[PDB]
Formats: sequence, structure tokens, C-alpha cells
Amino acid sequence: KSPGDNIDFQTTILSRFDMIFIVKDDHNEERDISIANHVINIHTGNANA
Amino acid sequence: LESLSNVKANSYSEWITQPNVSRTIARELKSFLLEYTDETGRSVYGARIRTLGEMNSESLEVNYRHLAESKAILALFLAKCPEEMLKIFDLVAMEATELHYPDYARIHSEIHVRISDFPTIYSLRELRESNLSSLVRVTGVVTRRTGVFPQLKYVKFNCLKCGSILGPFFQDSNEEIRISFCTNCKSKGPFRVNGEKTVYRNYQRVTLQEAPGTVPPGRLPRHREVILLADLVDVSKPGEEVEVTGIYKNNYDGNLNAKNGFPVFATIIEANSIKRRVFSWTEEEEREFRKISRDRGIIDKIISSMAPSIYGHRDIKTAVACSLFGGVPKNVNGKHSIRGDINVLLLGDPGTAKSQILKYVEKTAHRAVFATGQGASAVGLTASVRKDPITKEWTLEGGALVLADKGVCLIDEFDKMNDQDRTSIHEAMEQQSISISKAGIVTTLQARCSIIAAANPNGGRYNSTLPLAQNVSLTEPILSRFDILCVVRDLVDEEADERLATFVVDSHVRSHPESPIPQELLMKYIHYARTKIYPKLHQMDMDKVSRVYADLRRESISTGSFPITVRHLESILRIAESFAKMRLSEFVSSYDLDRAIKVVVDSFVDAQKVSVRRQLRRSFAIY
Ligand SMILES: Nc1ncnc2c1ncn2[C@@H]1O[C@H](COP(=O)(O)OP(=O)(O)OP(=O)(O)O)[C@@H](O)[C@H]1O
Ligand SMILES: [Mg+2]
Ligand SMILES: [Zn+2]
Repeated sequence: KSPGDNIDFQTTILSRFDMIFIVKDDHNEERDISIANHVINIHTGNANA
Repeated sequence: LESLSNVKANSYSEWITQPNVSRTIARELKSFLLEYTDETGRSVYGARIRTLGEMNSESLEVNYRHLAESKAILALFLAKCPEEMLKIFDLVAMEATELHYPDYARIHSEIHVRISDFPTIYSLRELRESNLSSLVRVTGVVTRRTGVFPQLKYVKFNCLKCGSILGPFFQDSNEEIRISFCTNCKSKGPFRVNGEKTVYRNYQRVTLQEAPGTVPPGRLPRHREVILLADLVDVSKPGEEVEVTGIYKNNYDGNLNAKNGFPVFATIIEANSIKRRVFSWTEEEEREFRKISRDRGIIDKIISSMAPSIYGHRDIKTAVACSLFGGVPKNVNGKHSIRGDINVLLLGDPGTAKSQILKYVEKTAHRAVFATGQGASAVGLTASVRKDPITKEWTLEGGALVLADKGVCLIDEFDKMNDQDRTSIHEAMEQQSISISKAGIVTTLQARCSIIAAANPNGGRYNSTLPLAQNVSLTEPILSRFDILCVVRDLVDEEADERLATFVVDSHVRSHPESPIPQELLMKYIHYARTKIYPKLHQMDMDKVSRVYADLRRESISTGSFPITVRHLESILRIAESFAKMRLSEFVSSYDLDRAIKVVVDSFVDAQKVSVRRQLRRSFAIY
């Protein structure tokens, strides 16, 4: 479906912004592993230091 | 005189003020205090004054039973004219303290007397004109309260002709005192009280209302006004039944009698003693806490102690415990906030006892606040600026979310909130802070609280054939801020019916007139654990957690379900932190990780449609 259909308002509102960022959640083994490692590292306290 | 006081000269008030009999009864009371002893032979009053001096107190409690048994005549005269004898017995107590302790007047210039165990007990509707200026004992509920005000005790005056400051003159708490003669000037001109050289005391007014249970059918409760002086202020907050001992007297000052109409008077009660009709601990309790913690299987020991008045619903009770204990908040360089409060949602069919779990949580938490989207409640959900009906002052009040900072906010009938309540809830859950711009005030308030909510599905019954998002009137932004979603279905089964029915019928038949940790210790355990335990993680479970997360992601995407997102990993870590806190340990074990994994995976699977649900049951059978 078109990005205009995905939103829930008049499509002319999108004409007002300067930059648009449609971020998608694609599934990937290595990216999931990397993000999980990052998050548990943050929670443990290493990324704090 | 010597116990000849049974002879009556004239009215009792006149008799009790003669200097000779005054001295007689003063010595008699001093002998009572110095000599009284029970069978055990210990100096009960001696110990009372000893501890009084040790603690640097201001008042002595006295038993009416002992005094009556010893000195019936004094007891009777106290019951008749207590106003006079309170003064002399205060002096007796002061001299006793001086005898035991030196230079007590250095710190405290007064020692009040509190009576106790008065035989007759009245209700606010029984007082009449034969009780005036006498001793009474009543009971009721506290309905409204004032602040603490300063009242004059030792007034000092300024002479306007010469700057002399006339010495202290006692204020008797009967009528304002004045002066008319200056020793220096020999004058009589204007005077003004000196505020910087005067000593004051504490004053407070309280309204007592009868307990509704005791009112015979067909009538309405009565009420009175009470006066609390010195260290009786801020002892009985609104909403608790109390027993008050005091002197029943008219408002003799009134305003004036030129008022037209029948000459009627108002009355008050001046309180002498007040009593009530915890989460602290000590070394004795701390050792027992640590001993109980060391035992294996303490988590299931705790879970069985949640809501004893309900049968089954083990998942609900474990989730309740998890959200009632809580995780640990984090902040990386003070620029990335992670919350530590675990939120739960109850979505069940009618007659599933959700309100009972909420009531239990309210009665068991240290700081729990009750709100609701429909009905009467002591507080709303939005902050506002509003008048005070008694002080006539503007005030800034937050909602139940602000009021329960570092606590738990309970919301009943979560499906019936209006736009304002929904906005407030969303802001509190998303930012943990509430803003306001009203009546010239712009500020932000902290809203770091835990939320436990109950709702109902559309139509009153659960449609298991559709996803949970289509069973409730709520929206994704709000629904995605919960950690544990609990779905209750009233599926018809027999054995469950016998178990629940026997529970209910037995409960009813016990209440006809004619393993688990004790609750009182559990409260202190919870307070101490939240106060003193901040468990920590180890980097050796990262591989396990990452593998489990990858498996969950892959299966969820394969089966076309609601997406599994990193929020579930964070919820798992929070629940593991809470499980570790349950044990008083300082580190996150692997068993806690397993329990958190089970909880979150089961919550996620139970909230899908039948086909997807049954597909996901096989895949995640490891847990
Ligand atoms: N499983 C149960 N065990 C014991 N008592 C129960 C159980 N389920 C319901 N009850 C009792 O039945 C009545 C149900 O009323 P309650 O307000 O507790 O239900 P609810 O699930 O909050 O429903 P709702 O608010 O939709 O009416 C109460 O007396 C409750 O004590
Ligand atoms: Mg209910
Ligand atoms: Zn003068």
C-alpha cells in the first residue's frame, strides 16, 4: 500500500515537513543478535563506562 | 484535714478551691503518686516518670481504675470537677519530676496529665444538659481537620509611655487577659502585646462524627467539635475512628446575647486524651528476614501468600507479586532513562474477582492509591487548581498518578475512561511526569509509579477468535506500555466449578454469626527488600538471552503474529531483577532468567488468536 494510505490523516500534511523517515522493522539474524548484545551490554553496566 | 473531705461545705466547685482543702488534696495526690504499687511490687508510676525523664516528654498517663480503687473520693470529685484538679495534679507531677530529675524546668515548664480507662462510654447523641462542665468519654470518626495554630501562653506587654516590658502573665485558655497598670509610669494608657517575647502553644480543631454502623435505623449521625492542645495535635488524621476523653463545656463566650430568637447555646469538648479505637523493622526482624530468604523455594513461598481470599489464578498472583516488588531503574550518563516499575493489565469476564485483587494490593502496599474511570473516588487522575472550601485558598493538586510517586496506582474499570483521563494516563506512562499550565502556574510533577489496571472486553464477553487488540476499546500506544497482560476467560468446566463453589459456600457459611508467610511480616519484608536490595547482572547470560530473543523473533515473524520487539527483552530483564530481589540476593541468577522468560513468553502467547496461539504452543514447549 502507498505511504499515503499507511497514514491516518490527509496526505497533504506530509507536504509540510522537510525530511521524512520511514523506518521499517526487517527481521535479520545478525542484526537481531547485534542489537540484543548492545541492549544487554547497556543493562549490565559496561556501556555506562 | 485527713480524708474528711466527704463533708460538703457548699457546691463542689467552691469546695475544691479553698486553700486548705486544696493543700489537702494536693498532698493526697502526691502520696498517691509516690506510694501506689500493684501486687508485683514494682513502682509502676516510678518507671513511668523515669521513662518520661529519659525521653524528655511532656505528659504523664494515669489509670482511672487504680486511682478509683485507692481514693474513690478523689476519683468521684475528678469525675465531677476535673477542670480544677487537673491544675493541682499537674503541679504534683511537676514536683515529682523535680524530685526524680534535677532542673527539668530547664527544658519543660509543664507536665500534662492524661487520664485513661474511664468506666462510662457515651455516643455523640447521648450528651445532654446534665453533662456540662463534666468528664465524658465518647467515640466517633474523624471527618475534617484544621492546621496547627499558635495560642498565647506567657504574654508580655509593652507600655507606650515608658518602654517597660511588663512581666509574663499566665493565659488560662478561658478568656483573653488584659492589664491596666504600669509599675514604672503608674499609668493606665495604651498597651500592646509583645509578639517577640511571648511563649505560645499548639491549637487545633477537629470534628467528630458518629460511626455509621452504630446509628439505629431511621436516624442520622450527629457530630461535635473537639479541641486538641499541645502535643495532641496532628495525631488523628481524617478517616479513622478514635476515642476521646475530655471535658464537656459550653461555648460560654459565644458571641453575644443581643441576638434575637430563643437563648440557645453551642457546646464543645476539650480533649484530655486521644487514642486509636506498620512498615518499620529492627535487628530482631532483620535476622528472621535473612533466615527466611536463605531457604530454597522462597519465590513460590511468597506467591502463595498473595490474595488468600481468592481461589486459583496463579498467573495473576505471580504477576501481582512481580509488579508489587519491582525492578531497578537505570540511567546511562544521566541521558538515557530506563524505568523500573512493572505494569500489569487484568482483562477478564464478569465475576472473576479482579476488584478483589486490586483491593488486596491496596491493603498490602506501602503507598497505594485507588482511582477509577467511573463512580465516586477520593481523587481523580488529572491535576488542577481548585479552591479549599474551609481555608478559602487556591491549591495545586495532582492526580492519583502524581500522588502515588514511588508507589502503585490502582485503576478500576480501565475501559471507561474519558479523553482527559486517557491523556493523563498516557503522559504518565510514557514520560513518568505530568505537566500543567493553569492559573498562572507552569510546572512539571514526577509520576514514577506502578500501574495495575482492570478492564472488560467489548460486549462483556471475550471473543477468543480475534486478537486481543480487537477485544478492548483501548489503543496500541496505551496497550503497548504494559509488561504483563493477563487474560481471564470464564470457560465452563466442572472440576473448577466444584472447587470454586465449595470455596465460596464454605466462606459464606463460616462468616454467618451465631505455608504462606504471615501477612504482617510480609509487609515489612516487602518494604525492607525495596529499601535495601539492588541486584545486578552478570555478562555470562548474554549468550542465552540473545539466543532466546532470536528464537522468539524468528518464530513470531514466521507465524505472522504481533511483532516481538526489544520491549520484551527489557521486560524480561526487569522481571528477572524483581525475581532476584525476591530472594534478597545481590545478583541475577539463571533461574530468575528462566522464570522471567516463562512469564513473558506465556503472556505473549496467551494473547493471540486460536490458530496462532496453538501454533506458538508447540514451538515454545521448552518453557
Ligand atoms: N474466583 C473467585 N473466587 C472467589 N470469589 C470470587 C471469584 N470470582 C468472583 N468471586 C466473587 O464474586 C463476586 C464478583 O465481584 P467482583 O467485583 O469481585 O468481580 P469482577 O471480576 O471485578 O467483576 P466486575 O467488576 O466486571 O463486575 C465477588 O463477590 C467476588 O468475591
Ligand atoms: Mg468489580
Ligand atoms: Zn510605663
